[PDB]
Parts: sequence; C-alpha cells; structure tokens
Amino acid sequence: IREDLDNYLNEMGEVTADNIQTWLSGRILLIENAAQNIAINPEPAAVASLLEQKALTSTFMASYLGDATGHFTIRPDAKMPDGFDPRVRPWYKGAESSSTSTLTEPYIDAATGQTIISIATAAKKAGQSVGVVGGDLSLQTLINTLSAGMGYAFLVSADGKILVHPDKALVMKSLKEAYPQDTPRISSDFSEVTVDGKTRIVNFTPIKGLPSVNWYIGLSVDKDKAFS
Repeated sequence: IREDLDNYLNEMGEVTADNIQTWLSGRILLIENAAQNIAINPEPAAVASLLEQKALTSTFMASYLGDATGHFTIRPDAKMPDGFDPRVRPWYKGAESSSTSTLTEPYIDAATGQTIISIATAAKKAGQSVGVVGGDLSLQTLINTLSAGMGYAFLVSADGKILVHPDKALVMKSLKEAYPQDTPRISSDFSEVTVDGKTRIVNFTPIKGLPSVNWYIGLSVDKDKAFS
C-alpha cells in the first residue's frame, strides 16, 4: 500500500507538470509572436496596435514593450507610477539577458500593485534588439491553474523557493522557511512532513520545456487519507 501511493503521486506529479507546461507554452508562443511582429515594425503606433489585439488582451493582464531609451507602451493602457522605468524591472532584466524567452518569478506589478509573473522576450530585428516584450499573469490565475481529494499541487523553483502555493502566505518562501521542521527535499523522491497537526507526503516533478527557468511541481498529500 506504499508503492501504490508512491506510484499514484509520481503519476499525478507528471500529469500536473505536463498540464502546466502546455498551459504556459501557448502563452509563451503568443509573446514570442508579439516580439517577432514588433521587430518587423517597432514604430510606437504599430506597437500599440499589436498589443491592443484581443488575443493578447484576453490572455494577459496586460502586455507591453519597453526599450533601452526607457520608452514604455502598455496595453491596456494604465498610468504607471511616477518615475517608472521599464529597464529596471525584473521582466526586462531577465529577458535582455537571455537568448530565449523568459518567465519571471512572482513580483509586485507596478501597474496593479498585486503579485504577478511575466513572460518576457527580447524583440530582435536582424539580431539587433528593439526592446523587451512582456505579458503579465496574476498570481491567482496561476493558483487557479494549479488547482484544476488527498492534497494539492504547488509550484517551486529548483532553488527550492515556493513560487505559487494555495497558502498565499507561503509564496516566495523557501522550502526551509515554509517547513522549518522536516524540510521537504527536492533531492529525494519523497518527503514526509507534519503540517497542521497531520502527516503529509511531498513529491517534486520537473516541468519540462520551459524557457530560461527550471521549476518543479510539488505535490503534498495527507498520508492518512491517502494511505487509506
């Protein structure tokens, strides 16, 4: 009854990881397509036109272009904080320093003030960059995708930082901070930990095929309700 829990958890981890990968992949492709189209014609009226299109506005909280002069275009348009400079934001630094698209860890959106992640990629016109295109996805949207019986899934980086968790208090806490006693180890196939008085078993599964990041799905399930 222990190698059936093990097999259950390893399989649900793989299914969860694959769901997240395919959910993110289509969104990454839209931002790459936006960056490719922006590189055709980076004039600001053309950029605005592209970012206003319904495929982007229905998929992302907003999408935007920032460039090396500090120019910024965001759609839907939104008053940015005084002094806003895209070149110092995490989406921008991540992407300008990557040969591929990127995904940020959670960070505080300058537009809305809520915690989000961004997909971002440099727009290159004959190898020369014309800026960084990004699109935003809310933390809640990610929580909702990870939660679509015995337990729950969370998203954790390969440094062991919890990135998306149904307990929002654990977002951006390391595994050690979040589980100070009996810290789940990504290096082991399973981990048992006592939480809320109950015993839980924890699995990690790498999410394949994501550009620039190395992230895992964590599965945490109650031992008792699952062993039964």
